[PDB]
Amino acid sequence: RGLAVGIALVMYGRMEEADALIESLCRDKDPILRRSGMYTVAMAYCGSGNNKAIRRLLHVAVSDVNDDVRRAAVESLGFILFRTPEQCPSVVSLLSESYNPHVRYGAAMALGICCAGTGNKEAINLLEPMTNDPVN
Amino acid sequence: LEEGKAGSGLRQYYLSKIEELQLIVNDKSQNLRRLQAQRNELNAKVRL
Amino acid sequence: EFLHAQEEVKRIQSIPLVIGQFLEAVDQNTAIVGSTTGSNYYVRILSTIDRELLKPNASVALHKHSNALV
Amino acid sequence: FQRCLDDHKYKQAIGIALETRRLDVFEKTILESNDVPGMLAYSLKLCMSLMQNKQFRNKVLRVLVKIYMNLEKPDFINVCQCLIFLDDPQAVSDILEKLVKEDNLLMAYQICFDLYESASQQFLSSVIQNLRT
Repeated sequence: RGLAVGIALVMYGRMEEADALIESLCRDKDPILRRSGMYTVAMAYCGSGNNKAIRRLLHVAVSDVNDDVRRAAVESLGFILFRTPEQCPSVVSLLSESYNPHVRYGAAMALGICCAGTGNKEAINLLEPMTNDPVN
Repeated sequence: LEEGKAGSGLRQYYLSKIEELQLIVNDKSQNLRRLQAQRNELNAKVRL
Repeated sequence: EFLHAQEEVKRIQSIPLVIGQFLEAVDQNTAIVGSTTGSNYYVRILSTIDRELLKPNASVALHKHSNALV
Repeated sequence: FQRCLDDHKYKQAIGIALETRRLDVFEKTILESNDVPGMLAYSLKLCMSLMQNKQFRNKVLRVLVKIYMNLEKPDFINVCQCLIFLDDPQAVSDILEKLVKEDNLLMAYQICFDLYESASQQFLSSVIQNLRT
């Protein structure tokens, strides 16, 4: 877990230059190392509206079998979309009503990082039943 | 026609271009909200 | 996961059920049933059974441990 | 494009000029006659906001700084809006040494603050090495 964030943070804003490592970390059978590849595709594509990012980053958010990697998928949403905060309420609102809490957790902190310090009030409109959840 | 020749030559290129680009976005939002509620039904099943 | 849910709901009933008799219905999906072991109980009931077969009285099927209407 | 020159409105001209990846047509629309020389301020935000690629982005960003150097006053915005993306250390150090050289320590004093707030580590470490040269 210490080397999870570390190899994600050794590359930062390379925007195409990570994709051999991006693909290699996602394929492996280590769940932490798949999780670390999701942080890596966040930190290499910060503030870019790449369709190739948001496709590949969210395909594993639905499909993957460990739940910790499902969080760090949907936690990486705000790191690539923080520059345009109009899109993050529209894309996380339906993931905030999933069946498992791990998707619903990283849905909430995706709102916290995409809309950083604005008076968005649409993210606040989403967080009202989120703070009234059964799961702690 | 200072602008009348400019309206039909270099703006009508844009006005014709942004027309169908509006029509697809007008189309997909209809198609998207259909996909939203169909996911809303099945998720309301499974959580129950 | 929707097919996993219907399977697990389905295979909660094919089991050596115990038989008690229905006694009273509180509300939606919860009721009072008394077993034929004695020792009257109070358990949840399903969503499968149409509720018009529980008039005051019916012999009913019950899980061993969870003891719910089956 | 000659009809876009005959338009007298040149934002219509600058649209196609960035579509077909041609850049002398880009340079001529800002080094045109006196029709709002702050078209570069439109073009900077146009390259800031909605440029996806980075391969020709710096090229359009550095054909901007050719006209900023050819503008009357160099200092103000062009360095910390363009060159920090273009990460040229010694280009900053030399032209700021130029700004000290005409005894202008008031706006060089400004641009160093704006450089430290915006730009990153190892770009400031690289330029301060070329400071003391």
